[PDB]
Amino acid sequence: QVQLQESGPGLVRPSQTLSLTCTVSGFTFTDFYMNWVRQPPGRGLEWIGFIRDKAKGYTTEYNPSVKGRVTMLVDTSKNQFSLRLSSVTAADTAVYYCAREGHTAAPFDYWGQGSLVTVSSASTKGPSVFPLAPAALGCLVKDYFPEPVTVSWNSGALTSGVHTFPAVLQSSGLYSLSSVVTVPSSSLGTQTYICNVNHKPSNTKVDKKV
Amino acid sequence: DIQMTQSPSSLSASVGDRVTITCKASQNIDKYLNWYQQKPGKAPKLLIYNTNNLQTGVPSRFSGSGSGTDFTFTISSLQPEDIATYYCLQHISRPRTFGQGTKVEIKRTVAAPSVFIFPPSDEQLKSGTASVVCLLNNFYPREAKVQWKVDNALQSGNSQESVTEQDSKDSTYSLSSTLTLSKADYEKHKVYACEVTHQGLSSPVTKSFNRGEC
Repeated sequence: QVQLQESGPGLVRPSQTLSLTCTVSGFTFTDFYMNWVRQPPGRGLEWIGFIRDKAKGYTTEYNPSVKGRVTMLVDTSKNQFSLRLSSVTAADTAVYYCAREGHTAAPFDYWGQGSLVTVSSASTKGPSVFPLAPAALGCLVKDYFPEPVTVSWNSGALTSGVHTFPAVLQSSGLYSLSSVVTVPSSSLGTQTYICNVNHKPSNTKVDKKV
Repeated sequence: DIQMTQSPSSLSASVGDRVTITCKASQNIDKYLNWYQQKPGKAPKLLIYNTNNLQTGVPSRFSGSGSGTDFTFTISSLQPEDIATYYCLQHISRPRTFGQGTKVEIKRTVAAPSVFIFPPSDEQLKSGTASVVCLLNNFYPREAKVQWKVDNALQSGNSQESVTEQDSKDSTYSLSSTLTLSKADYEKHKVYACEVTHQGLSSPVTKSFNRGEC
């Protein structure tokens, strides 16, 4: 139907400023309040605030919490919905969501996906995928940072049988998960099984063949 | 702010059982209290809007009750596809607020574990580094202890748990168990097994290997 995909820097140096974009498609701000939502690691959502339609002028009303730092706004010509936080600290870490307050259904009927914004005085790191040979198959997406890393096999086809695990932070101080997907006993001829480890924070792409 | 607190926090009902979550409200709410279901890893979804209104798409075994301050969310009968964490929230005043959250793990019957010890990746072992992964798959409860063994020995401090969220087809956890003994030692040895005891499958079990090469 409708689409709300987020976007933005994945890791951010303290002191610097958080920046995200809700790219919308399937409706208009002219008949809908666009607000955001944040959720730190394993916690509960926290409403940052929203912005109002065309009638009300595109005015904004922040939650008493961040107010003073936040600054939403919208470019109806590029169908976005930018959010900017100044003074990001390890606290403002979560998955920043852009829900679209609707009609009665409100508040929040259409949420984006997710965009993890980690605050760390650290830096990036390209992940390494190691073809894990076998019945079961998997891939080792080893040593990278910041999170999250997303992997999907055969750019579709293979579902029901996949078990992409969480992540663990290695002493290296690096993350390392390993996606695995058991397949039928006989059905591994001279066949394919691409491995699509995606990872935005870095700007890295790898499609290992297990 | 108008503190909103759900209850219970992390419960454990069963399939066919009615799960009933309730969330009081510091102040008054009226009909302004929705509900969301947040499946594992995703984003919130709207399950009920304005005290007792149902969404389009959302099942019928879901439903809201009353309004005022005492609120309650109920599930006719629970299905393995309802292993989410449900949230309540209100929109009368502002800022908006949500409950601390209620997880809801599904209880089933023991599904004794499956292991698939995967020897190292020829090339990872070109880093002076090398990790031997261990995997069980689809079991229950979550209580599973993996015992790593080298040439019938060990040195520990290499293991490392990571298990998944309850499946919504089966309701079975699965956890990998990477042994990252790094290079120069994968060689210095030759049998690195991966024994594994669990609550439902008596007398321990393992998938191992005396390596099988150089």
